Amino acid sequence: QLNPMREIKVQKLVLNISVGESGDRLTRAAKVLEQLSGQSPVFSKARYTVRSFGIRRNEKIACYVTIRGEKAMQLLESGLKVKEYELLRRNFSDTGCFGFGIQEHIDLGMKYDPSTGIYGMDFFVVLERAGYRVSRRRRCKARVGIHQRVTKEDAMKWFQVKYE
Amino acid sequence: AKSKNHTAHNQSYKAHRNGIKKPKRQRQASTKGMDPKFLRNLRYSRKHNV
Amino acid sequence: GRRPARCYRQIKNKPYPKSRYCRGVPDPKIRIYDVGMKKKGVDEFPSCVHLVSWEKENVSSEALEAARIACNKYMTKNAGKDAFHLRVRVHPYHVLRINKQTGMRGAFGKPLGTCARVDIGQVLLSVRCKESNAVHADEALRRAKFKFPGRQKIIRSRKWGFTKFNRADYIKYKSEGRIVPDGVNAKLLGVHGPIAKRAPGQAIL
Amino acid sequence: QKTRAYSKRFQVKFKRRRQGKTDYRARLRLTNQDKNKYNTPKYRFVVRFTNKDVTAQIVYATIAGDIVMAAAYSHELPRYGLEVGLTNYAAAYCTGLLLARRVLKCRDLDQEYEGNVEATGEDFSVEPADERRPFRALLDVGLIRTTTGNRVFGALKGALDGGLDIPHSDKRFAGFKKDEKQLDAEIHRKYIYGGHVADYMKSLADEEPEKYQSHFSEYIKKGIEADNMEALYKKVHAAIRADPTKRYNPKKLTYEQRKASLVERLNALNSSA
Amino acid sequence: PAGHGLRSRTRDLFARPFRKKGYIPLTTYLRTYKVGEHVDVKVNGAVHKGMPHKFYHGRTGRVWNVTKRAIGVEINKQVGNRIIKKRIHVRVEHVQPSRCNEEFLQRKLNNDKLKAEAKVRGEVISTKRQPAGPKPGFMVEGTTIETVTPIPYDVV
RNA sequence: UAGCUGGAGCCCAUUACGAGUUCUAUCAGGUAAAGCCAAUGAUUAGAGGCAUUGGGGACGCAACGUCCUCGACCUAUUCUCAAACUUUAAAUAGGUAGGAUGGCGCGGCUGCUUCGGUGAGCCGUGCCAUGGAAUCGGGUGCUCCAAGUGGGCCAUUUUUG
RNA sequence: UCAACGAGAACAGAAAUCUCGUGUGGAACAAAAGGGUAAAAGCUCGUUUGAUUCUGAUUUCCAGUACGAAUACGAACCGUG
RNA sequence: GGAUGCGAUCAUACCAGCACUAAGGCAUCGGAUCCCGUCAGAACUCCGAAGUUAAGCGUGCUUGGGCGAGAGUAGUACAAGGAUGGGUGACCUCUUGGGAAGUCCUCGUGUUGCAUUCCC
RNA sequence: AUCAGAGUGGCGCAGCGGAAGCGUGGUGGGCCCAUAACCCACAGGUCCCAGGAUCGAAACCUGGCUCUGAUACCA
Ligand SMILES: [Mg+2]
Ligand SMILES: [Mg+2]
Ligand SMILES: [Mg+2]
Ligand SMILES: [Mg+2]
Ligand SMILES: [Mg+2]
Ligand SMILES: [Mg+2]
Ligand SMILES: [Mg+2]
Ligand SMILES: [Mg+2]
Ligand SMILES: [Mg+2]
Ligand SMILES: [Mg+2]
Ligand SMILES: [Mg+2]
Ligand SMILES: [Mg+2]
Ligand SMILES: [Mg+2]
Ligand SMILES: [Mg+2]
Ligand SMILES: [Mg+2]
Ligand SMILES: [Mg+2]
Repeated sequence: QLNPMREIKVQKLVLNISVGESGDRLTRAAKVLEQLSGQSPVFSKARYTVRSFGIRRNEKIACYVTIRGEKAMQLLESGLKVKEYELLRRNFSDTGCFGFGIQEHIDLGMKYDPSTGIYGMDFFVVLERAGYRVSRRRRCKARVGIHQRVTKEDAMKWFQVKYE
Repeated sequence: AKSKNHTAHNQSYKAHRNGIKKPKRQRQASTKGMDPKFLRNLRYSRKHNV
Repeated sequence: GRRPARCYRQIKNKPYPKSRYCRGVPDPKIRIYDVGMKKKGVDEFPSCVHLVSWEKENVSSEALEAARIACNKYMTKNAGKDAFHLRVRVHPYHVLRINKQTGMRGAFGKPLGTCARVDIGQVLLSVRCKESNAVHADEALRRAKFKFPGRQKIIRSRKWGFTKFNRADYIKYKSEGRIVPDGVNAKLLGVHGPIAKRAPGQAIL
Repeated sequence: QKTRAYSKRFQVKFKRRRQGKTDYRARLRLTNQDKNKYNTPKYRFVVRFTNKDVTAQIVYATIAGDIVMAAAYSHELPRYGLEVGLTNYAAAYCTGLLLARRVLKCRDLDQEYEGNVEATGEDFSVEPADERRPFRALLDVGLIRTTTGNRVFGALKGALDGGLDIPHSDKRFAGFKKDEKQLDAEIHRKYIYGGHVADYMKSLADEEPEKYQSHFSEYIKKGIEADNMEALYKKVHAAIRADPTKRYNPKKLTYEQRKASLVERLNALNSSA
Repeated sequence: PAGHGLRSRTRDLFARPFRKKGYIPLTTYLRTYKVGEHVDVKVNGAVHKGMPHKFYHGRTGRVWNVTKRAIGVEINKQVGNRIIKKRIHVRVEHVQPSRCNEEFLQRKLNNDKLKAEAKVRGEVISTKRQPAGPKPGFMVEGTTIETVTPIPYDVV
């Protein structure tokens, strides 16, 4: 249906960086995402203590922060400008979302005002049609109907006719 | 020779020959162990009858 | 080395099957339960005949494999490897024990072998063949019944091979096309399921 | 997409949980009476907020189902004078005041328990003083989070001022200084008199007059400028304490037409292709 | 003690019935117990407070004490050559009202109205159930009669 | 030491109160069976599809492709099973009730309880209650003192090594 | 809300971190095995010490003794909400 | 014929795929000054009505899964009691009674309490 | 027949969950005319086979295998 309630819109960009290390390495991995987001990030501890990766259990090995709103759009357009407004026709996930990964400094911001190196990073955006609170609220939560679950074909049909 | 013995043989026969003694049904069944909050009140109420 | 099988004949103890508790069990003698062409569909072999035990015992794994080989050598030499399907219908799941100075201090024993618990009128072997050649299979079952401890009948089945179908009723369903051949067995079509899942010519009330 | 064994071994939760409207852990602990009182229900002050109403009910439980004895909705306040913004903190205050007055009048002790005639920010305990103890009800928030400043606790203060005896503490009334661990009487006064809305009406009207118009449409066209909340809630308090009182869905098609359609689909498929 | 704990041998005794696991319906909390009423003790697996020992499951007794959250049940235990009136406390989760006496109470009031009515009219009545007795004789109108015979043995 | 037994009795009694029993009513079970075309586990043999690539031949100038292959996998099946598996679930036995120790009315107490004569219980008083299924019968009903015994064996059924 | 599965995202692969979907428990609950638990009895977070005092009562073993353990009230003092 | 709130019974109520809905109500929804909350006004909290029934909620459909009932399985399996009954034995029979369960076939897919409020 | 003990580099053996070594042996240089010897470097292992718990296993528990050492007496 062409109903003016069924529009796609970003729910959130999640900016994660899998460093698998700690110390000043990951503190700078954090402050860089601070510069990008404007909001304080949260450290993602490890599990499974896989040795061949050189990670201990319950050690902070990643740093992510969730950005949503106009700030999310403003940073997502630069993230796509990295990929020159073209993805691989497979980055899109079956449910509602797509992602890709970049290297930091092709974003906006002078590099060593914090003296932090290039950090690669996986943008991951989740698309939604207005009305997912019926799947996210606390009282009377249920599934959202197929007719207003974004899926792949709508993700492409959102990516290519508009916003590029 | 096996020093350990244990049977329920003959046990019902001994039980039932002086009967299965039921204790006498009593008017004014006993109040021992009932809720003392209730028992205090009942004792006061019997105290102040006319 | 093994004991005589008469010592384990009566069913006297509750089943002791291999499990998280019965460990150390040896592997059984029989390791194959279908011999012949186990691949032909229902319609090649309509003739079915059953070697049916008549008394409760523990036909051991060795006994019941000796039966398959004693029926199979005969049946393959005479009717060729082109015209019979053997299936033993019994599985050695019961585990036997043995207790071999010491008296019966700690008399529970380590397992000895494996045997299968049969029933009154429990089919024990079955073979399926074409009616022209059913004599070889029947007499082969007779040549096998001297490999089992108890006494057995050899009964021709009223069913179509290894199917749950009477002969006339199965062939009638084949006529009206209300039956699907799945291979060794068969399926009715019925009044249940969604219309879409059915073949165009295979939808029935 | 779910297997037969899943469907067959599934156990369905209680319907008021498959619909996700009731917390049974809370409900058992609320309605479980001491067994040595033998019938006396624990009446629950159940306050709920929809997106445009404030339901308030004094209800008690019975095997056949809960039985209401007094209902108060915020959408019936237009009867009393409050027409707009009937889902704010003061609106739930007035809903609680209304429900308390209606319960007290129905149980015939309103004259002996009047509470505060005038609303006060300071937390209120009423005296059971003489021969007739106040009606006692238990707050039943529901599924919501019990945070400071909640409209549930606005309704709570409404009922407490209306004269009910409700188990309460002053640790979640609006204006609780979570650092100093005490209320502010003036701040709670402001909140129960709709001041927290009035200051924001001024906040938009100071230098954001477009969002002000697009945000408070009903206030504007009912002509309530920000300084006219105080006496408006005064008079609604007075009014409340003065008068506390065909086929559009398809039928289930029956057996006859069900298999009438079934034979048609069957002939369609088997004849076709 | 002496070889068995309280909840020995209760693999299938204390388990919930199939698909009746989880929430406890509120009627089990609303049913009120008055001293003298007959309650049947059947344990609930989930509520581990106030459980009776595994013997008292599936028995009936008169209440003797009603407290907050707890019922004093009173049932007869046969040990040796005598009966002990064991007086135990169980939570309401584990007991239900007994319907042994529902029909007796109903027949109580039914008998009383009939004896009052008989007192009003000719003052003779017999308020007793007699067990199923001989049936009286009667005629049967001859219908189509189905002849049945023993069947020949089919070895199939 | 409890049990089983004797002796001394005493208490009452055919009104009642009971019963190694049945009937009516109503609870509780997880054994026999049964089940795997239900979960856990064990397990035989094929049919049809399918992989975002489990691996190979051939085309793959090329892949965001396949024809065979052992086969994962999925689907509907299928032969056989379980004391320490179970949805279902017997028979036999188990518990409780079948009135005079009941019910109702009236006015009194409560230091409990309720928003409250609202309950819960009791107390005094007055009324009713054809004996409230069948059958049978005096009772350990109450108490005391105490003997011996505390090595068992056989049988039918269930049953462990 | 778990285990697991499905589709996904630089380095990143069978396995590191993140997102969404399904998820009757296929996880977790110190340990043995059984039972039980899903807006919890599990995971994280706040606050705490009812792991307190006085003596009785009951259940389990039982001779209907003790001990251990548990359960239900009572009279105090408190924790949390 | 509805809806909301609190619910009772907790699958005939669930699960999967779909088509549809008058007023009202629910809901979606706008915003983030305030109380409040988080990495994130997504959640929660507060304030509010511009729009939309797109979703949820509700109704209905499917030779649907599941579930409930019924016939049937079957007087079969089993099992209390009896036999100086049969049998070498395993087992079985008769006598006095009790009597199951899967597969298969047919039907069904909620009932309802209290307070308020909407219809045409 | 029971009960212990030990299975680790090519051989004999050290090892206390973050986790592998000792001598010697082997591989490549160096000294010598050449081989030792000596000097300097290099590479090691299915931690007996199969499971589980455990942040974390070769160690911890258990099942299976092979060797060795004990105890098998009164008649
Ligand atoms: Mg002895
Ligand atoms: Mg809560
Ligand atoms: Mg002891
Ligand atoms: Mg004992
Ligand atoms: Mg002892
Ligand atoms: Mg059970
Ligand atoms: Mg058992
Ligand atoms: Mg003695
Ligand atoms: Mg069985
Ligand atoms: Mg069954
Ligand atoms: Mg199975
Ligand atoms: Mg009975
Ligand atoms: Mg909780
Ligand atoms: Mg004791
Ligand atoms: Mg060299
Ligand atoms: Mg040299």
